[PDB]
Amino acid sequence: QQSMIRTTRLDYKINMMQLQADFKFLVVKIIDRSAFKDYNKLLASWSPEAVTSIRGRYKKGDYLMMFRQLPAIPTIAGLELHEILLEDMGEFKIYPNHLLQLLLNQQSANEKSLLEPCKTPELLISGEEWYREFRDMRQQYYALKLKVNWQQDLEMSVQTFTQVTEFQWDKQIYQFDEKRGRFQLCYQPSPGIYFVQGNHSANRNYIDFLSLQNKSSFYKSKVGVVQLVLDNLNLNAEKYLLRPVTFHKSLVEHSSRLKLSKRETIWQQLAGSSLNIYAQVNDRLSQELADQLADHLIRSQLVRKNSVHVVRSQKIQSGFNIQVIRDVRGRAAEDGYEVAKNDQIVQHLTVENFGHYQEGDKEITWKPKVSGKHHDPARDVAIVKLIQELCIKRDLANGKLKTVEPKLASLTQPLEFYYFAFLKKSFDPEVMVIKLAFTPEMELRFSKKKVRLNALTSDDEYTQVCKRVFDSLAAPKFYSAWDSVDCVVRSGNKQLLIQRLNRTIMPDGKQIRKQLELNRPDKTLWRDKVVEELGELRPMVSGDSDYVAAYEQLQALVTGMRPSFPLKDLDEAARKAGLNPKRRDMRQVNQFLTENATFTLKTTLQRELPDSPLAGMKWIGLTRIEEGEGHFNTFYFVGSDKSLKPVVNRAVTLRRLLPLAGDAGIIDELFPKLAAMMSVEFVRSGQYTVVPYPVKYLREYWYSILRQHPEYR
DNA sequence: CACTAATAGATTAGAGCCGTCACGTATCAA
DNA sequence: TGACGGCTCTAATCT
DNA sequence: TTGATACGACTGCCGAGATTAGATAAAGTG
Ligand SMILES: [Mg+2]
Repeated sequence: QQSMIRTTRLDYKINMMQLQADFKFLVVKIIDRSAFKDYNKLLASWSPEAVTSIRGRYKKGDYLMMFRQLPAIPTIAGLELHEILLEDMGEFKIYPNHLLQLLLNQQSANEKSLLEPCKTPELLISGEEWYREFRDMRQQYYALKLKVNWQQDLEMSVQTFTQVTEFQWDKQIYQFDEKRGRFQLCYQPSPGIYFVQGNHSANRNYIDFLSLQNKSSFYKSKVGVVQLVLDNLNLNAEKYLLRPVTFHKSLVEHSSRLKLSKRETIWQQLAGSSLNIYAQVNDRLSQELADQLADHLIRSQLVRKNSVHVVRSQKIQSGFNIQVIRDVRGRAAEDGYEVAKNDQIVQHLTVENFGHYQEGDKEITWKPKVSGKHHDPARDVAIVKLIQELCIKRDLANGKLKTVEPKLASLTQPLEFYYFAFLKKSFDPEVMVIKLAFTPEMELRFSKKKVRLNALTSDDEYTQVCKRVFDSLAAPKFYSAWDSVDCVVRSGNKQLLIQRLNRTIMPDGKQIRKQLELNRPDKTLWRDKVVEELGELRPMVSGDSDYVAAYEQLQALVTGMRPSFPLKDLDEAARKAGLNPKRRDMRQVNQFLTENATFTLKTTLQRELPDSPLAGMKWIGLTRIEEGEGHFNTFYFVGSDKSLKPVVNRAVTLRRLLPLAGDAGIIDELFPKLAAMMSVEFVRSGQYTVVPYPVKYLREYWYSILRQHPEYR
């Protein structure tokens, strides 16, 4: 099969002539910063259809006004207002993307909506679900800001709004339009409750990416809200777009579905070794946690099966060493953090974060997650991660590569990985270029060199690689640019650049909406209509004995209930009759109903299917986005190996594969190796790692240097 | 008994967060 | 100092 | 006779109106 994935990039073509015929456009220059008040007064006076913000590095405008009927253009000092034509829209650097922004700004969150005029430059969507109150009854919504950037990528960033009682003439004031379910700018004092951007409370606000619990829950997520808005826009503004707004479709090239290992198989490296559990002296709170953890580890079957000796001493011994300390990083206190010596491997854990101690408790309350067939305390994710970090620190200190299996190490040896860190607190722009090389004996060969961006004419390998990365980066002046780049994998003269981006993977939201509509619980059904439909669909079943038997049982079950019923009644009747969706026969019936019937008891979303709408969120693959004409930009994604849970909190970002040196075949020949390195368990607990695993070694090695060189911290 | 007065945005850049490290159950291979 | 990694507020940059 | 691999993880209801007698109970001045 061929998997299809769609990113945040949009495909659309605005029907320019119809838009020009139905509207008049105005461009507002703002020269004087004090003239913002006059501009706000003008906006309060007028009533435009939509407003977007033209702003570029070569400024020829500051706002675009979409007017159904152009008003009398006035003359105000500090503003230049002049009606333009869409054929001359290139004169003010108005690309065919602020027009889609206007049409987006006219939209609404509600299903089956129309083009309602609006004056807010940005589309901020918030309902009643994304709302909470404080002890001062400060209403604090948080919306979902939608915006199409200069490269036609949709951004869905979360915007949080707080409540203010009185109008602020110097700050921006926002008012919640409850009917349209979206925030709006307030230019004049208005009845209602005012809002301002910001979130100063302790807890953050996260909007779920997508949820498959049901259609109602799906509509209150990033993907669901985006789908609602896109479908609305594709419907009400049918004339204005020659082609509908759809996310750009792309083909996966190198799909990798390597299964991970059980997280608790890391104790094999610890076989026939010792763990010296000890804590910070004269601190009872850490001592009891250390004692409890040591006792759990001793009694654990996995520890006792692998022949691992766990002892609770009072000081650091040779070999592995887990330390328990009070976190004194923030305020002033004695530093219980002990730095490891020559042959000692230390891995500290605090009490506040690891032991889950909030300020006030008299004693520890840490309880390892022992869920499973037989309860075992050496299987918790935190303990496994501690052991994995101990194994990695052992590799770093010993200089040998021994925690990566023996077959993956052979495939990784002939490749060299560079690491970059923009050296802050340096007058001259300087970057530290680390380089990890592997000897044929699987030995680490870290070797760095400080490189100045001004003096890039040197001919060493570090200077060459830094110069090549320097050219590719958009804004090398800042440090976030150098933070975006992960590593530069090198194979001889070939060099490949891995860089993080902001474009994420979007699932096929339309198909998810269509299926969840079929599986909608409160969907009323007609007994006669459903019976007739199932009778007509009977010939198409043609499966095995149990499948057809379950289909006939469901067909005969429908007649039992009342002439009309919600789908929940049918679902409960099937469940009581023994049609558990987990069964093999009922699953095929559910799939058949999803593909062909107007209803389905269970939806085949979490199932692994040849063409799933959840493509790109589950496996590792490589994509080739056009990004214009002939550049053939290459990207890849990393998804969760396990089956997706009903909710997915975070999207999956797209890294970039830019060949600094060599031809285009560098990607096609090195990507399988990178994917093989990315299928590891120690770097990321229970998941794939987005970047190759030697990036973890480089990051740990650089942190070790930072521990001794405050000049680079 | 008393107020008047009369008020940068927009867009990135980064520190630091949470939150996810999957679990109990039917089910085909070996 | 479980740690990775997306990403959210917020100080910074930029007129 | 058990060690895999693919998928389940279920939230309720949804106002108006009309009739009584019932110790109490502080601390003020423009
Ligand atoms: Mg660490």
